[PDB]
Amino acid sequence: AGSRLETVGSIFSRTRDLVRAGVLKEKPLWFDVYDAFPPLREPVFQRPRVRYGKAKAPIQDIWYHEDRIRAKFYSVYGSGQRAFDLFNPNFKSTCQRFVEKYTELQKLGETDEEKLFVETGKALLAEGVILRRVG
Amino acid sequence: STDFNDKILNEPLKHSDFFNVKELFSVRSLFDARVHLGHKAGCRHRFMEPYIFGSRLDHDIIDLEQTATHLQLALNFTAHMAYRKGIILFISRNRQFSYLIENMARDCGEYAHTRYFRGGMLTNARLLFGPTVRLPDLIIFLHTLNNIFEPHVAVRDAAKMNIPTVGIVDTNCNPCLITYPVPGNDDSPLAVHLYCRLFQTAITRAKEKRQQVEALYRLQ
Amino acid sequence: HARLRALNGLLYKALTDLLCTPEVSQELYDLNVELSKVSLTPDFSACRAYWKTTLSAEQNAHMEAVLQRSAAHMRHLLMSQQTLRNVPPIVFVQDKGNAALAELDQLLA
Amino acid sequence: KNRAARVRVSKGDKPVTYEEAHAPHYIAHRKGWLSLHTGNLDGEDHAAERTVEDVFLRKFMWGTFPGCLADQLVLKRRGNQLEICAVVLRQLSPHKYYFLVGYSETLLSYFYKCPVRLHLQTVPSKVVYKYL
Amino acid sequence: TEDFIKKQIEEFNIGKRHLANMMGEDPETFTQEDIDRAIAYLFPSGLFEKRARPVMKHPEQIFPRQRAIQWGEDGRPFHYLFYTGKQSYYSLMHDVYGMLLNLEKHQIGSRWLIKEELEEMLVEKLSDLDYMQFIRLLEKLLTSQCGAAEEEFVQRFRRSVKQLIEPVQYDEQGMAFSKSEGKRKTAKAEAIVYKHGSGRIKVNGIDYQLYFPITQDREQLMFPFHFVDRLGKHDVTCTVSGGGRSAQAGAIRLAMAKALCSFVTEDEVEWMRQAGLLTTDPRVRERKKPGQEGARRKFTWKK
RNA sequence: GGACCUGGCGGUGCUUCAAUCCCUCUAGAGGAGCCUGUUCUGUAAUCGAUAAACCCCGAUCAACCUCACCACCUCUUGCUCAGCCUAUAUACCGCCAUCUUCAGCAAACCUGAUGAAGGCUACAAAGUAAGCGCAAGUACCCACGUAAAGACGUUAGGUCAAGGUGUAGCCC
RNA sequence: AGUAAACUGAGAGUAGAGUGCUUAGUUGAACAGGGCCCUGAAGCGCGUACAAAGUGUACUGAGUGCACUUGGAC
Ligand SMILES: [Mg+2]
Repeated sequence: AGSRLETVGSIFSRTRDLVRAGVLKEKPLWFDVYDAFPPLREPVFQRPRVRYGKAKAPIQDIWYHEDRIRAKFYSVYGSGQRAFDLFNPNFKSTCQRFVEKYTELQKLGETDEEKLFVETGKALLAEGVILRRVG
Repeated sequence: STDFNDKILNEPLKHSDFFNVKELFSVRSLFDARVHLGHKAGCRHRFMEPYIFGSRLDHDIIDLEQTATHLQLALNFTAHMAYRKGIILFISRNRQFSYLIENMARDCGEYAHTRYFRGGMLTNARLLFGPTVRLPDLIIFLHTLNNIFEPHVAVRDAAKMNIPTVGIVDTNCNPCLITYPVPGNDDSPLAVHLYCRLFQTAITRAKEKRQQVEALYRLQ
Repeated sequence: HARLRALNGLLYKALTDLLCTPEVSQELYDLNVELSKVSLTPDFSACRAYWKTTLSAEQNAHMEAVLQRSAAHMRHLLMSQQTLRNVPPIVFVQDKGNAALAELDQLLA
Repeated sequence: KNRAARVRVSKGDKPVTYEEAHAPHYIAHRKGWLSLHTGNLDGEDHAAERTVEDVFLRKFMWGTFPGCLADQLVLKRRGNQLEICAVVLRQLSPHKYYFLVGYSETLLSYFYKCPVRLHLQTVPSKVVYKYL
Repeated sequence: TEDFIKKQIEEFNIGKRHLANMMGEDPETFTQEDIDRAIAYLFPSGLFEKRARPVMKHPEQIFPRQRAIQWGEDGRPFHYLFYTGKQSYYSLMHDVYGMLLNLEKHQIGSRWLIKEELEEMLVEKLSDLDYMQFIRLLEKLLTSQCGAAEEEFVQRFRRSVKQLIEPVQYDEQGMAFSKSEGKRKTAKAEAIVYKHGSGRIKVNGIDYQLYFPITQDREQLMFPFHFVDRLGKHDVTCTVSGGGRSAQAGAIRLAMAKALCSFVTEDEVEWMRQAGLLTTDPRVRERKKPGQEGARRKFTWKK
């Protein structure tokens, strides 16, 4: 007997309204659970609309200050050979090591960007990193 | 019987998490399972914007905080239905995971329908099955998109019949009609296995707690 | 009908000119198709271009496939050239009448 | 199209019994004979008289039990006896049933010069074999 | 329902005891076959269809399983794949998939059962494409180095696809021989072929050449013995009756071939059977049909 | 007047086709006689059937009868609680023909933002469909073939002269 | 395909009456591969219609000339 108008209100709304009307003889099994623990959003039907004007998708891109260092390192040395073991969550690559050394070098007090980059390369070379150059 | 029904059914509703589902997963575990990897930004569906954390190189990232909250709610609701002995039906048309979903359903006792969905299996359930057939009290859409990247007809049919639907909605899904959406990744085998394990554990815990409480009531 | 006969002659000449070049396609041109005749349906609903078949069966099949694939492009080329203001759909039909003469002469030899 | 001894399809609201639902060609395969005697057997005689007796008895019973017979009447001719078996509705009073049974028995027996028995089986309603 | 079926079971047991008492047979040892015989006798029916006749069986065999409701008293379906609508079919598909996974991890005699056979096996209504899917999965299971543990399961879906040597009897004088029979059209022939003989072939007490004044019939008689190269090595007595001359010749030929089987080696018998000597002819005259002159001759089409 | 939806039509071509459209195999009809049916003439003097789907057909069959026709004569409550072979098959029942040498007919249910309307994709995407029919089953000699079956509709198809019957009319 | 063809019996009905009908049996083959004008059945589809077109302009007597539009097809 439940109303089959899925485009009008939610399942909870329709069931509650029909019960209040008395058309529904008794509340269905899940009604009490839904009432006790409603979802964050009422499952009301809603037709998607395509943005037309200057309105934009509010999804912001993801970046970090270290993305600059990563991009420059990739440009100067490429991907090298330390292939990404994406399964290890604690995995750190050569680019990650360069980023860390760049960050600590900046924290030292040195502020020039190009000097930070070159000195980071030299410091990792001293550490033993094979910073093979792409070109 | 009134005392029985009260003390059994209504007691769990008192506590926010009677089945202690929150311990079944952690944001770290979801991240390891890759629940947070969505489709490309171009494939994004407008209504998933609130759940999308952001875009990384034109790849959507699902906000695992929102996913954790939604999964808490969905697992809690599923456990409550299992405890109330409702019929839970797992639906998904991903042939890659059809076998896993069927086995998980068999193991947890609840039912599954992963094959082709004949028209009206819910709307015309009485004629397709019989007048006395009992319809599912809860549905779980492990995949809400049919093989043609369209919302599974079961979603709309469940909305029509007023059967609550938990559903793993991807960044290109349409969560408008899913009662309990769980924004996440539906394509990673690790993510799907995590979902299946979580639901199986929730159902098993709900049923065992139901049996334990029934025995406690009856012994006294 | 004299009008139909004139249309057939003009279409035969136009189609031969078309096939003389890679205009339709290099693949079609390389096949060196020869047209036996052109016949227009009495109602002007279709134009059958009878093309001579070769002995090789695979070659015949490939030529037929290419001709079927290029018929629409040839129709468009004609209607663009204005050789005929309106051209019905073009259908390519295999022609095998000369096989009887060939094999006769073979036996009679 | 064969119009012979068939119930044409309708909207599905037309209930029909076993006999009415089975067509002639099925005879001797799915449905037996409503009259069982030895007249038509090879080398026997009096087929015409057996047929006349069958027709007369059927009309007699149909007119005697208006709106009471819920199925066709099965005739058996053992030796010289006659047995008329009927399915009747439980709509007419038992006293009337018994009186009609005795009267028909005696009258047919005197008419045809042979013992006759009528056996009624009662049903709440005509036995529906399908709906057409 | 299940309670209804149990009641029918009790009623059938009581009826079985009634029948055993009526026939005087020990109810304890009273079997289904005995019940069958007794019911057949006690309710003589002349219907051609084995189904239209009466029956008194166990409710299991009697009733259609009607898929057994599928949901218990509570209303929870028994089969986890129940909501598919083809629960048994999809269960079988899942099982075959599991077996294929297991085999993948580890690593002119028959055919497949027809779709109707499979439908009866699964007590389910399938489609052509469903049958194709199942059969293709089964074929993959074959090709996947199916061992005994798997071939045993597969043979559950497989379907498998010689002339009888009559005894060599002996006469009063101890001479061996073999007797056989065969029918063609309306003719019947009984042929006795002796292990050893000078090629004499007496038909109806008459010499073969005299009885069959047609060299074609003589050739028919000669065909089997010529085929096995045993002409003049057997003496034959053939009694034929009924039908025309050609039918009689065919019947005698068939009978002689069958009788000679007993005396020729098994390979020779197989060769004869392949040739057609030993295969009974199914070609018989087709009855005239009403409204047409012949079995197929439609009357001259008027206009 | 505007925008749409469906059905109909071609004297519409290409490609598939069909004891099977034409050729291809055999046997025949038409040419002669006779048997026989029909139409026109004739007859005082027979009804119906009428392209496939009439034409040794209703008829498993006419010297009287049959017989319903013609001529003549005769009877009047009439074998019948009369009768009528007299009209009406373009009222029907009853029985059939044709496609059908088909396989579809289908009730009852369940998208177009609830318009006319629509409902297909198997690595499946809203269809399920009871029931009827084909099928299946059965007879004959198989598991074959032939029989049998052959639904809804088509031709106001036929049959009031099998019989029953609505309707029309006669009753010296 | 035991099909056609040929031949011979029997039955229904009558008092009698067929070369008619029904039915039984005997001997018993040939082609079976091509195509679609003709018939019909389909799909590919095309175009008809009921339940190329046009605007402006000018000549001629409906067409043509020039430009324009698709409110047409490829
Ligand atoms: Mg996805």
